[PDB]
Amino acid sequence: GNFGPYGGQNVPEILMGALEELEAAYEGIMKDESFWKEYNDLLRDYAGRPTPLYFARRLSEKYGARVYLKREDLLHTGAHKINNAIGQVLLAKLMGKTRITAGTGAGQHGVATATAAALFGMECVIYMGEEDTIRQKLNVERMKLLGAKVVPVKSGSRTLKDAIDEALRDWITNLQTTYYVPGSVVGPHPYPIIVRNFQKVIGEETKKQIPEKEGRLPDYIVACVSGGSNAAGIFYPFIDSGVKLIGVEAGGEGLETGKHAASLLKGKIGYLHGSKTFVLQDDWGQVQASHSVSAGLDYPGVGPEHAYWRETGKVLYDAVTDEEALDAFIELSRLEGIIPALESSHALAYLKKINIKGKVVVVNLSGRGDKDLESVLNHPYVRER
Amino acid sequence: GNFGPYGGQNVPEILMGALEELEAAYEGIMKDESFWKEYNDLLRDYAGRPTPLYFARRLSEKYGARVYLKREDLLHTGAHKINNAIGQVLLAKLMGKTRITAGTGAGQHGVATATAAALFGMECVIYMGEIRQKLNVERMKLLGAKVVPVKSGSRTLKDAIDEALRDWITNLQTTYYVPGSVVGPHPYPIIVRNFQKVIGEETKKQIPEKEGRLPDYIVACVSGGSNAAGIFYPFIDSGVKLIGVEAGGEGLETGKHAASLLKGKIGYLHGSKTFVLQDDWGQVQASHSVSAGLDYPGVGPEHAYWRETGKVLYDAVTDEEALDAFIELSRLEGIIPALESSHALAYLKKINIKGKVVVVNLSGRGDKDLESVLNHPYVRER
Ligand SMILES: [K+]
Ligand SMILES: [K+]
Repeated sequence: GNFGPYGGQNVPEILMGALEELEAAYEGIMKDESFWKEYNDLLRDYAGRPTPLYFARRLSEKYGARVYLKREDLLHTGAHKINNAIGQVLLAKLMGKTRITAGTGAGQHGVATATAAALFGMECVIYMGEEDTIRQKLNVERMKLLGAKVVPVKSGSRTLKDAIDEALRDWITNLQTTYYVPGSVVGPHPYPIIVRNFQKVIGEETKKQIPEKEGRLPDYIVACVSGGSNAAGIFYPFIDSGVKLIGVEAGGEGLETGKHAASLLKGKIGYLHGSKTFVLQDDWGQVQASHSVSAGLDYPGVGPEHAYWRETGKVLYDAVTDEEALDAFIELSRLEGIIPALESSHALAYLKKINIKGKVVVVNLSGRGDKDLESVLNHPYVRER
Repeated sequence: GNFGPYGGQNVPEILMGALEELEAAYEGIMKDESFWKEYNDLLRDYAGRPTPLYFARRLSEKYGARVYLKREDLLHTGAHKINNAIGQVLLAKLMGKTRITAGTGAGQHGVATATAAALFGMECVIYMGEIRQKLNVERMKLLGAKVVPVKSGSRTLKDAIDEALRDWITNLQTTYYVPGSVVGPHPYPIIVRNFQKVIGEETKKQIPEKEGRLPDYIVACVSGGSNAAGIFYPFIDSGVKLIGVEAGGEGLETGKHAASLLKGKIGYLHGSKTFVLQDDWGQVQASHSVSAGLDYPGVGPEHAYWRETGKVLYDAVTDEEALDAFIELSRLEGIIPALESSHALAYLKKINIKGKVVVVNLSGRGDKDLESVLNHPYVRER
């Protein structure tokens, strides 16, 4: 469970039995034909896979390139999170667990988890941070409609990190009945491998679709990176393929302003939620609060596989600011009629940061941005626009 | 363009010119395979077609049936309306039009139209009636469409369509009018149905690979009738029990509903001879429904013909019953259905389906209806 020096199982000792039980159960389904049949049948009929590779003609003409969008926004619940939530709650039910817990910031992973819990008829308790938006109010009503319990997180600054903290305390105090569902590729082994292996269907589908459109592998593949599950899903089948893989972290107000979530670019090696990885820290090793106009990227850590990919040069990493992501949000809505998630808008914004004239670019559209409409229109950068 | 005695072009004389040029342009693409190739490529890559046919295991176990759901909620914009909007604006591009106009009530059809207009890079002007509406207005503005609030009449979907047709009449040189359903003057009912029949043609090729036989029932909600006619047309005279469900509102015998085929009378609405809710003096009556998508006093002429010749059966369910189906599918399957499609799901309690294979048309997702369902007095009590 080590990606070079990163990863590991840096957890309280009482969690070692659950991690070893999870690792053994996951190793059993690796060859189980029945599991992958029930899972892939749900990905097709319940989630909507395979998602199409859409040629954005008007976006391509603006940049003088051939830009393709991997349409993960067309999935059920409207984000890639549904791919990981279905497979993990299914694994939980197969392991005999009767309760599901998870943490969420705005409510996206909470909705995807509560959706899979209602599909499999399991108890679901979601710990959610505080934000005064119609988006979160809708997610609360979604999760309550799906039958899940929502516990407003009051610890810390009531962020996604604080919600994950409360969900982990729930897991430890309910280890007999509860399965913990992480939202990204951040966590103790084998969680980063489990989440990535559930998301790599994105990159596998992409590898089969792009030669039908261009007769060759793409020149670039761009995806937004916070924890890194959607980027790892599309990057993994293309590792060491020669395709330029670019992960875009949240630059916030600026990489030198102290208000961002670029764990790889500005973080230090540390421990967060079970994994040794790059975390935003001060000089004394204390985790720092992240910031981003995108709630999905507002996380101070990054998956250990991305820290390994960055070190070995297999994936290139950069960041874009809040304003650049807001501009890409409006740009795709006007040019293609697709309202992208503010998370994926960071990857779309990077189309301006690379010389793509005449290049074939695939952008991972990780979700739709209807949840972000009020945040975008009320932002002072857009209001002044 | 007559479905027996229904249909026609009952319009003012000024509209006859654009309707003849629109019919003429539509006959040209009837055999043009380059048109339908571009249309189907967009349906696949842009809208997300083909949509899956999902076996609802927990829902099937509740009634003893094998209930399947045609997942139109997984389309772009989250409703079947996108199938029609993409095809009409594609037709607008071939005709040389550069402006798109349409009418909408809560804004569901306005978003689908503004989405297709942005995809083709065209000007879009939407006429709309009075959080779901606020969000839809923000969508249409983010998509680049001009939203004109409707002030005439009761400011409903019917009044918005009137202003949109008024807009089309004034600018019939550069503007293509996009209807939302299979209601309107010829050739619009056939154009919309021919764009929506991809649903039934997909369902016809999917249910064999899942049951070996043809389905026993195919249920779908009906207002104007675009999503129902889309899934019904490839199954007409096939033996399958085709059932359309209209909006019963507060009750069929309450005067607060939208069941045009059940409680309406023959008449004219927006250019089509069909069944319209009206009083004993021929004046059109206002419709009511907990779902804004079904809040329309008319029905498509092809549905009036199907009901008369017995090729499709029609019924209606109450607001309270649609709210139960809304909560039921969310709790049982984790799929929040549209309050429109919830009328079809509620019909699973009104027929014997024990051992029968049923296909319900999930016309759209119901995240737009979350605030309306929870703040309703019937749901607030429970
Ligand atoms: K981060
Ligand atoms: K009606």
